[PDB]
Formats: sequence, structure tokens, C-alpha cells
Amino acid sequence: SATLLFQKDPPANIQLFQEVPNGQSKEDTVGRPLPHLAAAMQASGEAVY
Amino acid sequence: HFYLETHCTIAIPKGEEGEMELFVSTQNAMKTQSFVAKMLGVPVNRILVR
Amino acid sequence: NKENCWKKRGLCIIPTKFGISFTVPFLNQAGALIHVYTDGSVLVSHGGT
Ligand SMILES: O=C(O)c1ccccc1O
Repeated sequence: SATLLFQKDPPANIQLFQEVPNGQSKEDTVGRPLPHLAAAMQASGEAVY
Repeated sequence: HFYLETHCTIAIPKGEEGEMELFVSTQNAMKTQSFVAKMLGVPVNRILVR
Repeated sequence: NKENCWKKRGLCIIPTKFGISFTVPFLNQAGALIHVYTDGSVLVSHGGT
């Protein structure tokens, strides 16, 4: 192994979280993975710093 | 009326979510806000009148 | 580690606990300002950034 050049290994990503109550309204986003509200503008460069 | 200062407005477009900030010589900030919003087609909470 | 002389692997599992609250009591206060405009749209303002 001391003669081997760096070899990157295959990545693996798993996230586990809890789903919201089965009877929760579609408009009640508390507990849901809602993306950051400014993420689209951040990705487009429209978000103002 | 002949107010010494005539009508004047400065509108600043932020570029985010239809946001706009305006500096206006007006007695009605509310109507200025809703009217600008109505014309733009965005919710009133996106417009700031000062 | 037995099959490698110049490369080794390590493994460790550790816990953590973190007290929640400013340790300066008076900093644990928050304010918010909410306006509902006539078109029904809401503008929320709060002390956080
Ligand atoms: O974490 C704290 O206890 C704290 C206390 C005062 C000011 C900033 C802080 O983060």
C-alpha cells in the first residue's frame, strides 16, 4: 500500500428523518424539508448581499 | 395646489421576489403601495413606500 | 492494521450535549412585528438575522 497513489473511493450518502403526521395539511410545512426560501435567488445570483 | 415641491418618486428595484422600495412625495403611502403592487402583479408585502 | 505497515485505520464514537440559551439571562428575549396588508399578504419582521 505504501507504493499506491491516492485512490478516491465511491461516495455514499444517506439521511434519515421523521415524516410528519399522516393527517397534516399540505399547507402546514412545519416538519417538512422545505428548501431555504432564498436558495433559488442565491443560485441565480439575484440574492442581494 | 401649487405645492412648491411638485410630484416626485424614486423607485428602487431590489431584484428579489419582486421587491421594490420607493421614496415618494405623497400623503398616501398605502394607496401608493397597493397601486404599485397591483400594476406589478405582486403581493402588497413586496412593496415598501417611504 | 495487521495487513498494513505504513497505513492505519482508526475508529471512534463520541457523544455530546450542548446547553441551549444565552448564559447571560437578559439576552434570552425576542420580539416580532407583523403586518397583514389589505390584500391579505403578510409581512413578518423579527429581531433575528
Ligand atoms: O452562548 C452564550 O451563552 C452566549 C452568551 C452571551 C452572548 C453570546 C452567547 O452566545
